[PDB]
Amino acid sequence: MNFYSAYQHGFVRVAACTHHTTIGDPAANAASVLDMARACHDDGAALAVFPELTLSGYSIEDVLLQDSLLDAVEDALLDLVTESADLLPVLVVGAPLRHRHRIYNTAVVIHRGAVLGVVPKSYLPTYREFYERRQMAPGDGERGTIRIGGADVAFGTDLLFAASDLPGFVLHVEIAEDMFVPMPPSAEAALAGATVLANLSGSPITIGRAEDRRLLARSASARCLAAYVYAAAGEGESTTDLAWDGQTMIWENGALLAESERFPKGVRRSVADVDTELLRSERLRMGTFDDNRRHHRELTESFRRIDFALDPPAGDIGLLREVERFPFVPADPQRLQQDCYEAYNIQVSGLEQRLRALDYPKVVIGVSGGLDSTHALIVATHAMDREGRPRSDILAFALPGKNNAIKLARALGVTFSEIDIGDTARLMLHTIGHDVTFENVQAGLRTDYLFRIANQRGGIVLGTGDLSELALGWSTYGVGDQMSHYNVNAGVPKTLIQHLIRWVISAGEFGEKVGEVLQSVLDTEITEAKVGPFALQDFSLFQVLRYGFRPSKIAFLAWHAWNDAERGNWPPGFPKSERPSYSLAEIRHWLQIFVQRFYSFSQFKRSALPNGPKVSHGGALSPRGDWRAPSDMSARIWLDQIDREVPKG
Amino acid sequence: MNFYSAYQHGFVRVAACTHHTTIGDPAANAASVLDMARACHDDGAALAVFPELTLSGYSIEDVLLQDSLLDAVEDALLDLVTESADLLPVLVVGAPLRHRHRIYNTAVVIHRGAVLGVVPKSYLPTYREFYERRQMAPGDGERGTIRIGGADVAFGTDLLFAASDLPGFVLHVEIAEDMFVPMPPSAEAALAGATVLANLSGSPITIGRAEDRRLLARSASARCLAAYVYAAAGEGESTTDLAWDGQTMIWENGALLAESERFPKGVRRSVADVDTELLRSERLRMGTFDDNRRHHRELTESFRRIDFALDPPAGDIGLLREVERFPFVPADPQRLQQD
Amino acid sequence: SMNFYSAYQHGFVRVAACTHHTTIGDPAANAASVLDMARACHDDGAALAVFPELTLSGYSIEDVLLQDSLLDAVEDALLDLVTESADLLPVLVVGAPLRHRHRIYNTAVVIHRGAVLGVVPKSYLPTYREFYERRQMAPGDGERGTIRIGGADVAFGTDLLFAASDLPGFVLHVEIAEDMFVPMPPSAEAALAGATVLANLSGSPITIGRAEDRRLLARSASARCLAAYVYAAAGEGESTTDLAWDGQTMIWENGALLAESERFPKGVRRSVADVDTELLRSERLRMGTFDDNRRHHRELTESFRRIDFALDPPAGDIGLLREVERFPFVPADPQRLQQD
Ligand SMILES: Nc1ncnc2c1ncn2[C@@H]1O[C@H](COP(=O)(O)OP(=O)(O)OC[C@H]2O[C@@H]([n+]3cccc(C(=O)O)c3)[C@H](O)[C@@H]2O)[C@@H](O)[C@H]1O
Ligand SMILES: Nc1ncnc2c1ncn2[C@@H]1O[C@H](COP(=O)(O)O)[C@@H](O)[C@H]1O
Repeated sequence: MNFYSAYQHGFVRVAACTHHTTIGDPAANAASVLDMARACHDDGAALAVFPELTLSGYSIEDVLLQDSLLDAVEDALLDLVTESADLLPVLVVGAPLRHRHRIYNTAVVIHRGAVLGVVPKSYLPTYREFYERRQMAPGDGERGTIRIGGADVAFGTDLLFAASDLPGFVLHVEIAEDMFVPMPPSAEAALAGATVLANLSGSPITIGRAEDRRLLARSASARCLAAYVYAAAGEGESTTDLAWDGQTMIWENGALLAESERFPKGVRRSVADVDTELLRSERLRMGTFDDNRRHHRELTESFRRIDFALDPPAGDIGLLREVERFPFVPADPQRLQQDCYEAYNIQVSGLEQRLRALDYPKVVIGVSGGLDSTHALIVATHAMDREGRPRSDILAFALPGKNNAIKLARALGVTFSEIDIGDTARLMLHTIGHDVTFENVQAGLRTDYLFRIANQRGGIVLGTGDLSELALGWSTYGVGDQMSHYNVNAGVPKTLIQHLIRWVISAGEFGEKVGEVLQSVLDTEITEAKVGPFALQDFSLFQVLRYGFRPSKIAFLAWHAWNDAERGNWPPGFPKSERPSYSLAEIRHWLQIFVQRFYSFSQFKRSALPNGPKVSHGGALSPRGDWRAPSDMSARIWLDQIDREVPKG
Repeated sequence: MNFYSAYQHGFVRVAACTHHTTIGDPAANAASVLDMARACHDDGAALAVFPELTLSGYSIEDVLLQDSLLDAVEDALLDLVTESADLLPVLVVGAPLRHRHRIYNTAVVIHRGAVLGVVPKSYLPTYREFYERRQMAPGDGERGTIRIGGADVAFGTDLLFAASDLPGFVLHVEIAEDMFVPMPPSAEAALAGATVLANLSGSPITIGRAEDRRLLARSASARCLAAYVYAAAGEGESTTDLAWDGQTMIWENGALLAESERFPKGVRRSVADVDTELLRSERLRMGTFDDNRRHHRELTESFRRIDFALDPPAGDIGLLREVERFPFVPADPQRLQQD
Repeated sequence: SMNFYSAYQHGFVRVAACTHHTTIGDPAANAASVLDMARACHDDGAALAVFPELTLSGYSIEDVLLQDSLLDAVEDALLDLVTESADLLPVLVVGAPLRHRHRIYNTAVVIHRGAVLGVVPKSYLPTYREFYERRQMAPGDGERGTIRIGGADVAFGTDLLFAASDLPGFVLHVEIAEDMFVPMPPSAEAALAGATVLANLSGSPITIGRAEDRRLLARSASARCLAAYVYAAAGEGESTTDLAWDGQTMIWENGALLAESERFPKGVRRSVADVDTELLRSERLRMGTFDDNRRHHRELTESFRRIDFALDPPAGDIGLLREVERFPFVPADPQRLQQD
């Protein structure tokens, strides 16, 4: 396999194009279409979607009904078809075409010298600035075939274009207004199998219309678990009564992959790599999507599937896609602030319920001065404040076997104390006739003490292990830090914890002293890679937990995100000395370790897990929630996948 | 005519309510529901929507299948119904109810001492943190009636509640996940006539989920030329594995009318005046909306219409709505800069 | 003319229910255990080998079913089996989580002589008590059409019958686990439509009393449907994170037990018996109300698709794997004879 090929990793390269309109002149429009299609070809694109009525111009009104115009459209369309014999991408071009009694506003799907199909718009707006029913017939409910340059090709609203060599790429095409009705053609097509939804739009621009386009194309892509590819008309449409902004965009399951300049001068393309496996993975898991199809089975079974062989380029053509380094930590500051606010309120409100339900016990917690336990102590305080409970009901414990610990505790005003576990550990090690056991005897005694104090003092022990530690099994099982009465960090990955502390500092409601101590914790602690860098492990974890991607796909994505520290954006709080870049060899190394630990070694530790709230849309690792898996399984197949598919460096 | 009455100008006052959950304790949830409904009444609201499985709590898992729990839900539901005899608004309350072989995740629509109908959730998520098909049966495709405290009332995914004195107020009710599938019950109901779409949600909060809720309730309300009234569960749900933010919101044709504080302490309501005439005017003009109905005629004609008489307050009750001085000039600077 | 000592020439069909060694999360290993047992079934001249539910992945792996590498490994392993089957006599019925359309299905792949004859999805997916199947997998009830497996379109759905063109008494229908437990099981419509041999691939974690439940339903099925019922459960290797497994296999014929293997074995086990297709044929010939029931459910029963294959069984003496009592009227079992 070619590890550097995006097509081999389930990517399909898609283009939404806005061309130069010459109204009433089809050979000129076709010439602009052919030039852009040659570009999309050179880019290795599999699909190029153009605007509504591309070949005539959308805005020409009664001129659509003129024989010379209709004639010119056909001649021009047939030239394109002939040119397409040497073009890689499927071309979706607009054209007013005669069929039966009337003209239809259609999209012609073209590929390698043939017309695969012809799709008519279903809903024809005839209100406000729109007059479509005057010239054109509604396509909804039309089936059968249409004759185009001596051939009978599929015609109708029921068409799917499936790539026979790219099973994840199934195209449905709709037109403009089609996407705006309560029950759009594209939603039935997704149910029926379409993974990529194209929209050819005219869409005269008005104040606020761009926002409407986005709301509907975006919600469509999220509801239908699909890529949505959208192209509007720009320069060259008539301005007798309307203006045009040439907007193009590409959405994937709710996220913007690419958009182009509004009101540009000259032609514009959006070009993105759509991840078909991502779409595949979400449909695999969201069972109610398939339930919805089954409930509309007669609607969804009637589609006709037109097959074509794409034969994409096999080599390295890069990756036109933003792969963030931190799936759990958005590089956008407004976004990361939102996530922090939510993470923190999740942790707190979760603990508050546990406390209310237990009639407000004391809170017992081991504070080591580390990131985790610090953040947990902050969470616990805010919870007790919100519930109108004295901060002295928090029992924080230093359990040496740092100063930041006692300082924070003193600053917050919780009840602080120290218990030296060393003698108890000595006694235990001697009694046992005594490395893992030595480490573990201490970690165990910590938990054992806290538990007994909780019994003694009417409290509950607060766990502090984080999501990355759960994932990797980096904890001490049962009698050890893995165990507690309620774990507030169980759902937060290590990569996020530091930003939550930053957020608490920046908000500043604990006051300046607490602020300074927390800041000190930060400065001290960012200065256990037998399990590798947490940045890479949190990366793999997201891919595995959310999408179940194979290891070679995970390596490809990580390498694209991490291999060059100059490219892509870093979240806030990463000074340049801490902007590592990783080689393929390194990614490959830590990934072998990740699959071994994640799929084989660690599950038993997750299997007997204390209560705590899920936090990230990435998922959590509760065996009662997002991750059900055997405690007694080998990881051989994952390890073998890496062996065979990921290059050594 | 009373010129100062919102109801006489085609407004309908609507409330999305997040109550205090006491898991496993129906009479306590009912008491929280009754208190908020009495508030919604005092405000002259016509509609009060509560969160998914209001009466039992959404988060209780196999406890849903315990007879004493199911029994307590019924008793509590029937007490509410009796109390509603003196309440103005239509109450939409969640309840696990037994019907035929199983329990359904349902919304009970209650009005002035009667149950107008019972709507079961259609799509039951059984993935990630959701386990709903384990305890509860899918309601998609169910019609007929259900027996509730000695009476046969309409049961199913095909119901429309039409105010006989307020023609612009036609209610459809769906539940949580129903709004997230490619072809939601509420989209067919809008084509068939519903102007106000209610959603009872549980919706454990996760990073980014609040944005997903908004994207889907908003696009719904825009595509369906309707008001969309949404209530999520908050304080009191179990935190064994999840947390809850109590979010409530009301959308009208793509615009936010009202939302309440996330993660509140105590109960919260969004209350807005919905402009039924604005909805009516947009449907009047967008022909392709009606074309879409005609194309799905067998789907859209099969709805059952349950009529009720609202009898709203006739006097001045103010106007719970932001009316901008300059329809053409947004007061929000980021907005105006865009325009 | 004929070979009087050949069981095949007297209307017998040799059938095998196999419980293989599960290696959870490891399709190539399960496939190797499957191939070894199938080679044995071949040597025994068997016409049919039924394996346990989700054979190729392991039944108990939960959300691991949703992992691309696992789904990918299953496909590869399945296609290898198919290639090996070119030299195997028996039709192989193997379990596999397969992707189709939006989801994965819990399916049985029917394989014969180098081709996939058909792919059958479980219809009813238990999601209660210790079972969580709807979370990972889609219900197969009401699915028809085809599925693409290693470059070919093969029949897919709950409406399939596999008919031996040279052994008219041998018509196979396949269902899965829970399918046999609902008031109106796939296999009862399939019997009405023609099926003489009903296969069941089972996972079936063992609980106190469950083996008695399995028997009561497989046995009453075989009696009500006038058919052979061939049943295989999962054994050693399934995860014991929450469940245990007994590996039970059994073969029933019109209400009678022809063979069962050792519960909780160490190592792989097979039930192998000679099914008497003429006996089944003779009972159906005479019980008119069986055919009246089919006529009353004609639209249900006429819709099955019939996939034909040529078995070409061994012609020689291969013994007779069947208890033939000396005294049809006098049971050898004392408790039974006392009753009589
Ligand atoms: N599948 C399975 N089912 C049931 N039991 C299984 C098992 N696999 C191992 N075991 C047993 O479980 C035990 C091994 O697990 P465990 O006892 O947890 O210990 P183990 O994972 O071997 O070691 C703990 C490691 O975690 C590190 N650690 C400890 C504490 C805190 C942190 C931190 O960074 O916060 C890190 C520490 O450096 C050490 O390397 C053994 O008794 C083993 O026999
Ligand atoms: N030296 C220490 N003093 C107080 N608590 C500690 C100490 N070491 C570990 N702990 C507690 O045990 C947790 C995990 O232990 P570990 O990661 O093994 O050092 C910490 O987050 C604290 O809650």
